[PDB]
Amino acid sequence: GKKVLIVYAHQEPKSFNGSLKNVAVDELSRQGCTVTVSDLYAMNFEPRATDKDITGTLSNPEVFNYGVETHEAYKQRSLASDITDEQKKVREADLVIFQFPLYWFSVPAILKGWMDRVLCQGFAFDIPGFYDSGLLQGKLALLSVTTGGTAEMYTKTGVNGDSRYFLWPLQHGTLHFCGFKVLAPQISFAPEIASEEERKGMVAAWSQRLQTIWKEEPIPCTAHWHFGQ
Amino acid sequence: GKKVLIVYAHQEPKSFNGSLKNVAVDELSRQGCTVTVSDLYAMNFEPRATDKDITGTLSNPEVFNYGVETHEAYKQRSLASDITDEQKKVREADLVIFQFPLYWFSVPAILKGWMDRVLCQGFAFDIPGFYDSGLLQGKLALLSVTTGGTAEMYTKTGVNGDSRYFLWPLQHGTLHFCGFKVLAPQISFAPEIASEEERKGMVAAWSQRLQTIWKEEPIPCTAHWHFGQ
Ligand SMILES: Cc1cc2nc3c(=O)[nH]c(=O)nc-3n(C[C@H](O)[C@H](O)[C@H](O)COP(=O)(O)O)c2cc1C
Ligand SMILES: Cc1cc2nc3c(=O)[nH]c(=O)nc-3n(C[C@H](O)[C@H](O)[C@H](O)COP(=O)(O)O)c2cc1C
Ligand SMILES: Oc1ccc(/C=C/c2cc(O)cc(O)c2)cc1
Ligand SMILES: Oc1ccc(/C=C/c2cc(O)cc(O)c2)cc1
Ligand SMILES: [Zn+2]
Ligand SMILES: [Zn+2]
Repeated sequence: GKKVLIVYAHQEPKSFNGSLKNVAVDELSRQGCTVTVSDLYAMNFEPRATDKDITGTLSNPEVFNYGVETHEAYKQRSLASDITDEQKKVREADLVIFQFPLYWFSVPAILKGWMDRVLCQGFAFDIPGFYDSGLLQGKLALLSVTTGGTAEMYTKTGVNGDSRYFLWPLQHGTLHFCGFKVLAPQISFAPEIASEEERKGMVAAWSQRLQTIWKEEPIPCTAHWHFGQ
Repeated sequence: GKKVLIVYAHQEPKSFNGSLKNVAVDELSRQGCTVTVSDLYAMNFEPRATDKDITGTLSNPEVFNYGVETHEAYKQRSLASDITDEQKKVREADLVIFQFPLYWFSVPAILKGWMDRVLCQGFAFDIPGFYDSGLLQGKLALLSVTTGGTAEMYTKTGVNGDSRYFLWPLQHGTLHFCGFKVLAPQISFAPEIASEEERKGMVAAWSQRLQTIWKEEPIPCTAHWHFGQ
């Protein structure tokens, strides 16, 4: 059996992102997978990395260092419960799907907040214990992104550059760093201006891909894959 | 005369980021510049893009579209006051400095939230004004970043890749898109493991660069600058 966590970042359930999340739950549940959804806006998920993320005595209350304090709080079991709840969902997952609209060539801040606060030292990685030795090794991760910009816009010679260029901080700096095996991203280009038929085709392509998701190999998460260098 | 806005994202005033922000205020104020600081954690700045960003009634209450609603709210002077306050600081600025520690090869979520919510359609860009024609054309922007990783790690053959690879979503996808002239980033590598003398050298390098900031030309914000090749 497999456990899937869907980390979802969209305000509107009737949106195209909402439809992609719903077909992921539908298809994976049909396969007999165990499915969990962290609907960040519905949870009013806290995005800010603050001293409220530590419930116990701070290691150094004179000079607050978020990384040091959260690492110590993880080992002491004194992290805020909203962080621990997400870490339990991640720890048990075989696959983590991130479903979000592209905001400024990145994740919406609420999802950036989940990354910043949930993936702390001792949990996601350690020093040493990062990249191929990351603590989330063996787990799969997949970015399912929607854009405003068209596929043509997202080309080497297009105004936005190749879509792989913006994946680097998420895929390499974050997911690879934590030891995830990164599956090929699902990019659904410009659904808002696409036709009804094209929108249906994009949802069908995602549902169809999920049917064989457990057969895929991860991408080689390198500078050459992202930039051709 | 010149107006400078410093958008600052660090929880601890005694930090290295705090020292960089303080020397930027000191040097620019000494030059006779008009200086404003948006200390995001001190303001408990809201990072989430929600329907609370629009005051009064929505354009379409049946299906909530953040982009459409904020664009309409901007034209109708119906945006939340925290957004409008930031837009006034940006509108008047000749230079916007972003001072932040690197979080997951990107900005901390609180600063990602400022970008998501402040830089709305009608304000920062429109059709036709984007990239070179962006509504913030003529304004300068500068990313002053601190990292955990060393300069050696941030090379093309290093574990993290070239530091220019992670700048693409911030410099091109956000700042250039809005029409800013992007000044060369200030990257201060691994201050935490640097000696007291090295930390002083990095702060002095920033203070010295600010002395001739108004003489600089912006970078050519292209795929070739970031990835070339
Ligand atoms: C704050 C904000 C920033 C955005 N930044 C980008 C961007 O960098 N690139 C892009 O192609 N679209 C961008 N968009 C457009 C969204 O990606 C697009 O509206 C969304 O993917 C459509 O999916 P949906 O219908 O489910 O909302 C942005 C939208 C918002 C609200
Ligand atoms: C949530 C989080 C994520 C981080 N991600 C990165 C990263 O992607 N790359 C990096 O080199 N350092 C990363 N760091 C380390 C910080 O960038 C580093 O501690 C900071 O720049 C030091 O500046 P300061 O002493 O003023 O805090 C991260 C730290 C935190 C808390
Ligand atoms: O609380 C924390 C959470 C995350 C981090 C991440 C650090 C990091 C450092 C690098 O050199 C490369 C990278 O890809 C990530 C540090 C503290
Ligand atoms: O409120 C907002 C609504 C829409 C957007 C879109 C941004 C965007 C940024 C890019 O670099 C390329 C692009 O094709 C689109 C930003 C803010
Ligand atoms: Zn990688
Ligand atoms: Zn550019």
